[PDB]
Amino acid sequence: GAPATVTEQGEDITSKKDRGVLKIVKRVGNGEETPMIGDKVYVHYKGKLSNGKKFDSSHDRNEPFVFSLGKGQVIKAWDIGVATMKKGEICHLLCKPEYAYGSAGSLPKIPSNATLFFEIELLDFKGE
Ligand SMILES: [Cl-]
Ligand code: NA
Ligand code: NA
Repeated sequence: GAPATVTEQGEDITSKKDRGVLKIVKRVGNGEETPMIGDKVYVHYKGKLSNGKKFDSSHDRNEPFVFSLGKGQVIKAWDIGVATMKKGEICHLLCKPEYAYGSAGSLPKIPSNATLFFEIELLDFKGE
């Protein structure tokens, strides 16, 4: 399925080249501009654990998730991954725990040492 495909066929987007964040572009977005550090970014996403369980979805909340890019307001894999995206792009990310919640995990649903799968759509970005 999609998690296996990004694991086996994804591109390493880390600056360290350590395979910690792998990406596949599913829908090409608009133009050639990616967001700027500090921009307000608006995303829709779904996340799954490696046991197949959905652990989060913005779609189910009927509102996007909004954060400031490159500020550590989200897991490292998201700061790195969203920075690569164009407006309107949909991607898949496969995130090793060093770029996610590490040994701590995140209650209630994310265990220790968890590799995470996300589908992410970059809806918009704006400088403030
Ligand atoms: Cl799938
Ligand atoms: Na596929
Ligand atoms: Na891109």
